[PDB]
Amino acid sequence: GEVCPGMDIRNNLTRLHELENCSVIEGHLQILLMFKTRPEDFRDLSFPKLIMITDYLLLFRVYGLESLKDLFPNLTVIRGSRLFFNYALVIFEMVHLKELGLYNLMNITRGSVRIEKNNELCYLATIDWSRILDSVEDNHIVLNKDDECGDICPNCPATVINGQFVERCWTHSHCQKVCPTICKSHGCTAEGLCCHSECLGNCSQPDDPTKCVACRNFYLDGRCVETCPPPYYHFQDWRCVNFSFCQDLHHKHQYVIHNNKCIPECPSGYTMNSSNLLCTPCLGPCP
Amino acid sequence: ESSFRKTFEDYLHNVV
Ligand SMILES: *[C@@H]1O[C@H](CO[C@@H]2O[C@@H](C)[C@@H](O)[C@@H](O)[C@@H]2O)[C@@H](O)[C@H](O)[C@H]1NC(C)=O
Ligand SMILES: *[C@@H]1O[C@H](CO)[C@@H](O)[C@H](O)[C@H]1NC(C)=O
Ligand SMILES: *[C@@H]1O[C@H](CO)[C@@H](O)[C@H](O)[C@H]1NC(C)=O
Ligand SMILES: *[C@@H]1O[C@H](CO)[C@@H](O)[C@H](O)[C@H]1NC(C)=O
Repeated sequence: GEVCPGMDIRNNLTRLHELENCSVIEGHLQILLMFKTRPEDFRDLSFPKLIMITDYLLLFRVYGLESLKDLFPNLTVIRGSRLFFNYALVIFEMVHLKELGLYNLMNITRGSVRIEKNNELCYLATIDWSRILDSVEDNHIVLNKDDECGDICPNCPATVINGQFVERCWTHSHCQKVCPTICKSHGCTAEGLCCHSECLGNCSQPDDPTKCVACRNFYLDGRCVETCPPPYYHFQDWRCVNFSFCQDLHHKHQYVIHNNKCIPECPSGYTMNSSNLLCTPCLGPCP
Repeated sequence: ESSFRKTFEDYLHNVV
């Protein structure tokens, strides 16, 4: 599917369908202050093509939304390139949310989770966040129904972490996926076979970098690669783009080339050589 | 923090 840009959806769900063909959201996704919505508005609303968000996902005051299992069933990675304070996932004052249900979420590459003040929210104690975030120390998961819920799981890969039992499930009908330790963050197939080391979270076939659901490093021409090879540039810290792409952006921020990256603007101490979008340093003061 | 809380409070001083 498409790569869509960061979005900020308020008041109406009309603009939410702009996401219908996205595989990747290159930016953040904020859905907020939806006071007109009811559960019926979300019974037939799904974005099954969405696999990854490069920055953060934020949900605040969205009426009638009871679970995210139908909205984002296949969301596998939130990269956290840019964060909301220090958070890659924010669920705040979500009036009717009964469960997260992000049963395909395998990795949050950078940043923490803040799930606060969700009066109906359950299925939180059942999630092993250590499988998703390296550091759960900065998680702030407080003031939810689950602070007594009666969370009931399908069968799940239950575990004891410290002295705490954690059943590892997202909903009454969805377990949390777990891979052998040898797979690290790469993911595995249903049979436990490791995805390629260039994959992140999941793959359709083992040990094949063209069969990844998402990439650990960079994406190029249906393949996960360690770094962008020439003549390509690193873009948004997840994909390889060509000069012409960076140039088209500039002529539509006015994007520049710097250290094999296509970026919004020249850093301090540099000026942009006009004929080739290239940041050049300033000998003496910058013009 | 209270800073996160305060960000939201302050946003609700927008027009809809
Ligand atoms: C430069 O890039 C343009 C944009 O498309 C990108 O490249 C193709 C091959 C796909 O990988 C697509 O997902 C990318 O967004 C192309 O229109 C153009 O043909 C490319 N030219 C060269 C020489 O690579
Ligand atoms: C999504 O894809 C469908 C089918 O290809 C197309 O009709 C529709 O206009 C597209 N919408 C967006 C917002 O990309
Ligand atoms: C998330 O992925 C990153 C990069 O692939 C990795 O460093 C980190 O260990 C992953 N987190 C978990 C808990 O798998
Ligand atoms: C992983 O990917 C495969 C193939 O794309 C799919 O069958 C599966 O539902 C995905 N998620 C999990 C939890 O394995």
